[PDB]
Amino acid sequence: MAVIADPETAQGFRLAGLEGYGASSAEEAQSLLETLVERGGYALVAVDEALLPDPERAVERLMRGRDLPVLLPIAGLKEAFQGHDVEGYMRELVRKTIGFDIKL
Amino acid sequence: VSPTRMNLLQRRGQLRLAQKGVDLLKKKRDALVAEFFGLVREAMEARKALDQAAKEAYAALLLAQAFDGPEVVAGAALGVPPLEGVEAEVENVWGSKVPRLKATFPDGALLSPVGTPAYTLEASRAFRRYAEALIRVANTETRLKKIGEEIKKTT
Amino acid sequence: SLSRLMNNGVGKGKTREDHKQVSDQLYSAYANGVDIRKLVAIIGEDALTENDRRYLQFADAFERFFINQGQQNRSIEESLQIAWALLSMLPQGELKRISKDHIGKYYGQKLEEIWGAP
Amino acid sequence: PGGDMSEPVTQSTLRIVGAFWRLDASLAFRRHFPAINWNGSYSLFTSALDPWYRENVAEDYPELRDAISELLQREAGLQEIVQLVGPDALQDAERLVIEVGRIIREDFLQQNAYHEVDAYCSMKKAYGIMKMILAFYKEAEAAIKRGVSIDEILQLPVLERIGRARYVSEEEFPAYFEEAMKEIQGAFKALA
Amino acid sequence: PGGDMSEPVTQSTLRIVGAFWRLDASLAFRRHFPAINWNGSYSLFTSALDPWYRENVAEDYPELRDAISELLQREAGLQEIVQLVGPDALQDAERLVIEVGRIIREDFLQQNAYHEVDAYCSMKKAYGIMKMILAFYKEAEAAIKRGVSIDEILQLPVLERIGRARYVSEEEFPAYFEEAMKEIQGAFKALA
Repeated sequence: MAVIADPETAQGFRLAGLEGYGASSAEEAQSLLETLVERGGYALVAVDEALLPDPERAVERLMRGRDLPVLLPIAGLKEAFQGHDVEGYMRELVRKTIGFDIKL
Repeated sequence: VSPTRMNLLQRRGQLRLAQKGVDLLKKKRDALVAEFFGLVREAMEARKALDQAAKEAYAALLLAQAFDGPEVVAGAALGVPPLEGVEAEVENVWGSKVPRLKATFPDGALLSPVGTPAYTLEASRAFRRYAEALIRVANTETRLKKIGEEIKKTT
Repeated sequence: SLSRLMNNGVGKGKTREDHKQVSDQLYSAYANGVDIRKLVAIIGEDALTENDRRYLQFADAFERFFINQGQQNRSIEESLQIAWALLSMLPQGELKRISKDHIGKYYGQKLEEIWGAP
Repeated sequence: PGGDMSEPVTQSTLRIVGAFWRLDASLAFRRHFPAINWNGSYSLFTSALDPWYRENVAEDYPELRDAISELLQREAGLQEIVQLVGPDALQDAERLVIEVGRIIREDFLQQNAYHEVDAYCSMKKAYGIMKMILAFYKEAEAAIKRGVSIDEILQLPVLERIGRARYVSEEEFPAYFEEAMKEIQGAFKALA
Repeated sequence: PGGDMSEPVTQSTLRIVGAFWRLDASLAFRRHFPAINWNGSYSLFTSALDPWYRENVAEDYPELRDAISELLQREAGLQEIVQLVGPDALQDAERLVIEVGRIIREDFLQQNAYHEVDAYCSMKKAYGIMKMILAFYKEAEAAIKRGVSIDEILQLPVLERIGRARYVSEEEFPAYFEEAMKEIQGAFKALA
């Protein structure tokens, strides 16, 4: 398994055992993600929310041929310390899944 | 179809079967939505648990970098083997199979497992708890994203 | 099946006083059970709620005992006794069609006393 | 016999009648009587009776009736969303209009004929009930945006007064009408 | 004429006969003879002939016949769902019923009138075949509850053993039946 995030937490994940990579822009993160995808092996990739809000949009055609790989968005270093409310993610996901967007 | 009385009765039977099938499919869709509205709550809970886990992992990592310095961590970090015992099993959900992920690397495989540096050991502890808690979010979200397509197919 | 003059021959002073509500409750419970029995073929018994499983068992018990009577001769009291014995499988409180006074007088009798000779 | 209105006698009758009060068997199973299907029924005598209505009953009667019919029409447009997701997950305003439609149905369209005092209703009673319902709906819609006790709006004691007007005598009707109107005022103006 | 069963001759005959063997053109197209439509056929002599069957064939023959008819009815009931959502949407307990119904249709009901051996079948041979099919079904129904998937049960070699019991000669059948019965027991205890 691997992760693309800020360089400080990337080496922490490498200490934890994940092939972490440091990045600060969307283009390099997407290019390295699609570099990791093409080869068979680990199917789990974690990306910070500051690099790729929609991980499926980058490999949308490779995902159409195989839905097996798992891509998980995650909070960054600065995002974690400032914090947020996770209800917006649910509010977006319900629109993504059933379209009616409404969830009280 | 040639017009006969027998064909008329056959067509009316087909109409009755179609109406019964529609009435059954609506119940199936209702059951799927009922499961979905609890799976989404479980995903919501796991998402905010992962936030606290990540935050207290990052705090320990930053303190280990600051006080103990980069060199104490890099004494082991320059040669850490990655995780390779990744589980790739599958489990059924309403007629489709979805995977669950797990690792089985041991604890003391890395160089110097002794906890002489306190902050470097605490960072690894918090990161271990982080890694063990992430699979909940992963499994719940990948189940939710398939229930959401089963509902769409039924509709 | 339907009878239109049924409500004039039942009640107090003719047959027993709980006849109509018991008939309505049996009708509704069987109507639920027959649809749940076909939903089971798709979703299985594992995805059901507990009361849906109660209805699923009630439908089979109904078809086994209330309808399939064979060549027996049953009086109205015996038929009402069996009808109340079938409704005791459902928990009290789901019986929305029956008044509390009748439930407090006839609910709870076991089917085991008729199980020896159905 | 076929249920559908394409039966030849029904087709011949439909072309020479002014009013058409279709009944439905499903509303009888819910024991809501009379079983009038308000989505299929129609009448062609409203516009001609409008000059009689405003000169005799009340000037605001046709607009109030149209508001009641519009509110009934709005609730029928939400029946798809209720079929996928539960009514509790719906929006607060959507739940408001659904509860208003339910109140309108169960306390305005219900009249039991076997019942002794539920079988007759005059015109003034109906006008007062419609006026009270519209006042309650408008004040509750404002109070939702007021943002106080928005879930406890559904259990106000005014809803008892709305249902009480169904069984009030015609001679006692103006007193209960004043009571209900001033209760609406004292609830919505001065609760919070 | 034209296979229309509402013909006056057919309806005249239907009211005075004690047995009725309706044929199907769709089964005759796919060469599934005798092509008797099981859904539309009936016989009124089933109950009066029960004492003879108990004395002359076996004591439990009517129970086996009723079990076979019940299995066919259950298979006919499930085919409404297969036309709706395909055969792969069913649970294992229903896939087993579908496969057992297919086995019964292809092995027991199908008969060849021009074959050397399959042209004539005595009563005890049919009893043995029915007993074998019911024994296989009762083994599989219990093996399902042990967590065994159906898609490996159908691959057992005893499926070919049952399916070719038609062509066994009448005098060789008492040994074939006793060997297949032991093979049925031995096949499932080592399954899982």
